[PDB]
Amino acid sequence: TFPGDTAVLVLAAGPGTRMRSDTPKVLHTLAGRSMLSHVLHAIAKLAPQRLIVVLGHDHQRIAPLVGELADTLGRTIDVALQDRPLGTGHAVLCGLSALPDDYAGNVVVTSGDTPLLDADTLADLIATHRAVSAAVTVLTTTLDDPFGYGRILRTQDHEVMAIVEQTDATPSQREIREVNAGVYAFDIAALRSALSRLSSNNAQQELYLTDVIAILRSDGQTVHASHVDDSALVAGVNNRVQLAELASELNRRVVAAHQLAGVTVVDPATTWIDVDVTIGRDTVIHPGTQLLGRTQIGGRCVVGPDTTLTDVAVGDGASVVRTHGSSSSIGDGAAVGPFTYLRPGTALGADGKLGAFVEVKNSTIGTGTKVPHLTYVGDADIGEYSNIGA
Amino acid sequence: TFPGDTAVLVLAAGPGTRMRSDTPKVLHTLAGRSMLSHVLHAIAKLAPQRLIVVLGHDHQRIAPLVGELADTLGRTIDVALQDRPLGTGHAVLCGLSALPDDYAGNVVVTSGDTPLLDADTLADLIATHRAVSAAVTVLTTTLDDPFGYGRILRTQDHEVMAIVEQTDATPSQREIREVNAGVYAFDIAALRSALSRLSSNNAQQELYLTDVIAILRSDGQTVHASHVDDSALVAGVNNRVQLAELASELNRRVVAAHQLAGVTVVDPATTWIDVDVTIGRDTVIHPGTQLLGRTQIGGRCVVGPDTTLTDVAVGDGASVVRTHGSSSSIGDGAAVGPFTYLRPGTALGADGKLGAFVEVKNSTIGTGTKVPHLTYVGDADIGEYSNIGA
Amino acid sequence: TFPGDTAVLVLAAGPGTRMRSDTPKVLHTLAGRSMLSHVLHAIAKLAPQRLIVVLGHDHQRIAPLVGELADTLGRTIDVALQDRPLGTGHAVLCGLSALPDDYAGNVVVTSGDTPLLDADTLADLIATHRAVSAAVTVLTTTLDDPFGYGRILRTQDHEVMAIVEQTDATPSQREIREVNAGVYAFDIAALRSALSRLSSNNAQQELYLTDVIAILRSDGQTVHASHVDDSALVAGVNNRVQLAELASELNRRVVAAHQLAGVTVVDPATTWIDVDVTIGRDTVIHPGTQLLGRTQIGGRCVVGPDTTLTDVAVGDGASVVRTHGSSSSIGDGAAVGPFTYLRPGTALGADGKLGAFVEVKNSTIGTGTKVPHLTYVGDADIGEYSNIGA
Repeated sequence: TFPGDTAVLVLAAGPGTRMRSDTPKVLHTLAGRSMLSHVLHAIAKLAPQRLIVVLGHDHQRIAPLVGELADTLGRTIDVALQDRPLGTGHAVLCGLSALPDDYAGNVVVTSGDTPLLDADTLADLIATHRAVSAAVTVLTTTLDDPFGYGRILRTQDHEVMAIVEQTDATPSQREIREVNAGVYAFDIAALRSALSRLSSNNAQQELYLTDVIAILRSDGQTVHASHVDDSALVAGVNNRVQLAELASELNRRVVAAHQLAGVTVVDPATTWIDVDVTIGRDTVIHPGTQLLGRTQIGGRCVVGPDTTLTDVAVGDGASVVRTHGSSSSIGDGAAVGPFTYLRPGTALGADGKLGAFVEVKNSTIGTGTKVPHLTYVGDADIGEYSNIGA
Repeated sequence: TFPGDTAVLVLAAGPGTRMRSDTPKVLHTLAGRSMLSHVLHAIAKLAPQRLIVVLGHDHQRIAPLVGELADTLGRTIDVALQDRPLGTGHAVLCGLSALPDDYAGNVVVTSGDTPLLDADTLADLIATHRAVSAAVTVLTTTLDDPFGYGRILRTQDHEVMAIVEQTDATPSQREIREVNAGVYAFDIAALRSALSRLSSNNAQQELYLTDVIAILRSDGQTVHASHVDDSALVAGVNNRVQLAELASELNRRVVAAHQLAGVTVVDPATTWIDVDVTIGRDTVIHPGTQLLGRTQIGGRCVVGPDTTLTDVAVGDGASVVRTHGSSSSIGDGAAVGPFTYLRPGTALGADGKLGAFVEVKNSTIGTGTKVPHLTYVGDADIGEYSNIGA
Repeated sequence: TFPGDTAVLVLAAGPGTRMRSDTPKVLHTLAGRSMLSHVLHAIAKLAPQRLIVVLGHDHQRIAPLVGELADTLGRTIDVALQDRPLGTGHAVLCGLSALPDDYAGNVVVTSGDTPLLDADTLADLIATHRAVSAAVTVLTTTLDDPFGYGRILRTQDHEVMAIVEQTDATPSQREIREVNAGVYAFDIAALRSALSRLSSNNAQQELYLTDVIAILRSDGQTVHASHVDDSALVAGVNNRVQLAELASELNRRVVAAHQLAGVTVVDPATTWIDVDVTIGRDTVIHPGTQLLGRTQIGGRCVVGPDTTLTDVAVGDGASVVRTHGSSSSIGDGAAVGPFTYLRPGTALGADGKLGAFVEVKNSTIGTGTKVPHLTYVGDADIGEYSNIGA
């Protein structure tokens, strides 16, 4: 993890206007966590000296969660407010205003809307930045559609000249496919200086953090650009199309990891698995299944098809078919479905059965108890090896 | 829209033998409309002077719908019958036989089996055709598998020489990937003349409309070929594999448009949305959902997973989960599912609840009324704020 | 089919350690058959003189099924045990130990974990091998990720020099994308000789069957390498990611074949169809449907959405919607669903109805009998044209 005293600025003060939502962009969720939660989790895991989230637009709606996140990650996370919305450059300034004017450690700048950014990418960025002893290193990548992204300008020797933002890009610059990831590692002194030379002149009368690269190029300073070949790692979310695209990509990776760890997943494209979910060896997951929240599946289970489980605990060798359930537990070797509905507080004992058109709410159903079909069981406590219906 | 007096021939008189169906090809449906309906809709929206659908094989089965379509589009749509099946050239002839022998406006020829063809493509074709003052302009494109399509023959100066049909293509011509879209814009005089010189000689002893290009090339006439880079726009349906491929592509576009307009769609690949469907801001759609016919969803709803709604009206902030419903309405803030079945004539009031294993037919269920579970409600009128079961 | 006296060795004696399962790799299932069953089926259909499956790791768990398979394919299938696990070369040796020391016919070597290998690929391999009068012909192909595969080494004249296994490959050899399929056709004498010269020296101290190619190259012998452009045909399964990838690919092909034969499949990506399944003309299959085992669907049916049928027989013009069923039959023009559960032994007569939240077990329900909703019917015999509930 991080060298230290590394200080990380997380930039989350812009309007995600293109989301077309009344909920703030970085709060939109993905695989069981908001984009912001994703970022904060990867960052925390490296343990910077400082960690400073910059708020702005809708800050009163986001702050709580940062605090939630701090206590969850057992770490202190500072919040810096952006006075007015004068751009990303200004935004980084507020961020720094959270550090001692004598702070020396390098500074990593990142955004709140790149949910797939992982540890290795961040560790690589630091190591590269230290290796080439750069002033700024900037993570780039190449996309089939650079739309919306800052473009990377390189002379024939691949030396980086600057970054032009989509708004300020010329029709020929727009053709450039190498994009600015928006993940930086700055030497702090270099950084502060470069910020003091920003011009609101062009082209959204804001202070572009991206302008810092040309400035540092200019003033005889060392400027490195590290290209991330796996783009998903560093892609950003601006609209709900991108959100879904990234969701699917991350799901792909979650499922795949479960498969290599011994879980048969019949149709990955339609099996949705949240990041906290655990699944046991030789379990089989059939199509149209979502496993959400803190759902746990033991080994040798059969789950699905068409099963939705949120925060459900499932024992070994259980059968969970066409079941809609949440906040419940299902015992070893138990059989559930098809067409079964588990409401919060259902606890079904080992080898128990809940058959078709059965609904359970707030009930404990003992070991080996069967509820064959067409029956509701609410707020009940049913002993072991009974039968029930209707 | 169209310049006028533009006359459009829609060619729908061939057997879609490769569909392997007893239903006529152009009648097969896609995203809530038949291929023919799709075409007629895009064409109508430009408002040609004349609009002439050519029937032939199975014409008694298709005509009604053209008439349905005419009255639906508030427009007069003529039908021309093909006497015998002597090819596309002949077919265009019958089409013209619906125009005054003194008709002057340009003539656009199109087919009934290119369901994704949109306004811009057609407007571009006319503008190009007028710009270059062509005799014929023909829409082309490039496919990974040109199979079945007419091939575009170009000399080294990209001048178009002719179009060779798949049947008459040589093994080396078959390698050509640029295909004939089958969308033409003809200067009428040029057209009539070129048709009078068609030879049934080769290679299905028919009169190929495609042969017109070589003829006009030949007789010192101006021949343009406009390439449509977005192939889906101009792809044709010959078999059910192609139908499904295009269905999926159009769905992709429908969902995407909803996403950019503010709707969260968790898994686009498994969310099917018909073209007339409306969806409100910040609504969330979970996987395995179809929204069909004239289904309307308000804002801030939660729909799915595994939900199928056809011609259902849903208010704001409603919850519609694992529900199979048609021709019904669901009030603001109402909760439905999981495992709920709505038969035609269900009208559920605002804040009403229909829980698991509940079926409603032809019933009005008042505001705030709950039907918790395992209950059938038929032909009933239930007042406000009641409870029901079983 | 095969020339004869062709003898085929099927190699299934290695640990599929990367499956991370307690079930032997070649036993993992795909589209209604285990990988091994797939291979044996394609091989049998060519009717070699001899057919010899080599077992080893977990052989007591696999043998039964080979015997099951032999009697199923009405053919004698020999099993050869590998004494110790000394590699693929050794493995082929045991295989040969099942043949007469005077056996003359050519020998095809294949593995148990290439479930998509089809007749044409195998027939081509023999014809090529005989044509070029090769000593060994080896099926190759090119993958985007050669990981795990033997690499093909070719000099500038595309002459094949050898095959280097992933373990023994150098970082530059690892870049080679052309892989060894692991499907061989050997002239027997040449083969036996080449095996007697194998060195356990490198790099997993085993006897690599792949080393045979370099040996035969070396000793002035004719060595051919036939490249299979359709990789899926010849891809192998080492982990559950690959299993799912191949499953999906084979499903793609099964569905597509049904589509071209006249079946509308709305969403192929979510329609799963086992290889024995039959479906009738103009039937429509809606999303989230699996058709498993020996399920038969007549013509003009409507199946799905969200329907799972295993070994179910369905008549013409039936409706089967959101139904979970197995080992049952459903009559012509019958209507089933939504939310219907058919347990083994359900036989529903023509024009019968089983509505929502209905479960049937071990029952015969006569012609035109309705069970509207919310009803269980077990072990019953219900006459024609009755009504039932509840």
